[PDB]
Amino acid sequence: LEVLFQGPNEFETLELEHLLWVNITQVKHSIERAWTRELKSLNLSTEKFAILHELMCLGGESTPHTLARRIVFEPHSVSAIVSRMEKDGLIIKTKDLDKKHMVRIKLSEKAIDTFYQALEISNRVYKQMMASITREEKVELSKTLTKLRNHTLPLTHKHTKTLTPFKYI
Amino acid sequence: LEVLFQGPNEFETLELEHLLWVNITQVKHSIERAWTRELKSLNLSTEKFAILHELMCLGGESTPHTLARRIVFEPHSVSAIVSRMEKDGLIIKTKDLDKKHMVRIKLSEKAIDTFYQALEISNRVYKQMMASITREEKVELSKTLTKLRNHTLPLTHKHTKTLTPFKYI
Ligand SMILES: Oc1cccc(Cl)c1Cl
Ligand SMILES: Oc1cccc(Cl)c1Cl
Repeated sequence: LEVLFQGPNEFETLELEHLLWVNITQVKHSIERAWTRELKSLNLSTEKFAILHELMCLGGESTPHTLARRIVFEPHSVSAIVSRMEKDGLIIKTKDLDKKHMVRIKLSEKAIDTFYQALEISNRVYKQMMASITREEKVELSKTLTKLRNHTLPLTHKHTKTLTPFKYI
Repeated sequence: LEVLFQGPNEFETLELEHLLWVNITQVKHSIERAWTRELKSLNLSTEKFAILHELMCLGGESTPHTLARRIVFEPHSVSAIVSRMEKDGLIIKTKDLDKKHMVRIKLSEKAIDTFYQALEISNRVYKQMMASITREEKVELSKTLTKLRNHTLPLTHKHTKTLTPFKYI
């Protein structure tokens, strides 16, 4: 009954470390896709929401260099996203007085109101997405991911990042 | 000595489910950045390598729709990447005989040789990246990520994916 010579080939067995990269990539994609659709009426991408969040931790105002240091993304990516947010009335850029060529970036009241709304929806989205894993699995998942982050980030970010020390209770 | 009113505000404490999304995003970014630089002399992005890998599991030849079903990414993304790979001599597209408007996609010998090389480097890269977590932590990390994937993928992919059943030993 079973056809011959059709079954998976050797490229379907991976080193476990390679399978973990596949698993990270797939989870990142499936969560982002579902979250992005729930948040469509606020017009946010995951990176725009990240930048709103980071600026909120910085009190709503900062400079491109301080923001870039606090967040994982590349500075050129961050500057492109910030310009798009500026176009959309989310970010106000002002020439620092006297400090020539230095820019200040500030969330508008619209951005802050959007962040309010998007944070409350996002909490609900991530909680329903992760309801199938236990509190203990969640704690361990953050510990292992944090180890991976701490061992890999310095391979290409040499003192250029001081990532926001997020906590949970 | 310690300055007042300067310390993190309430946006630096997250729900654990939100912190896990931050942790997934950060690990995905730090691993991709370091891997992409090691693989620069083959000119591969993580998605191009993924598409080479998936086509290798399919025996080097397939159609855009079968490839799209096997892989996590959106079909329009996959088609853009495939066209870029075609430009680079990695993919050959041929009009199916008689089956009008149907396309076959096939890895060139150059692509297959590149995949060979990139797979061997990638195994070494992911292993050195993950040497700080144990075999048991790695096994559990894949199990938890797999649960997250299985609960979230169907929120936006309704029977449209039959993901490649990758194994490890
Ligand atoms: O830096 C962040 C803040 C909130 C969400 C996310 Cl994904 C990130 Cl990377
Ligand atoms: O589908 C895949 C095959 C190899 C590597 C990766 Cl990241 C993916 Cl998503």
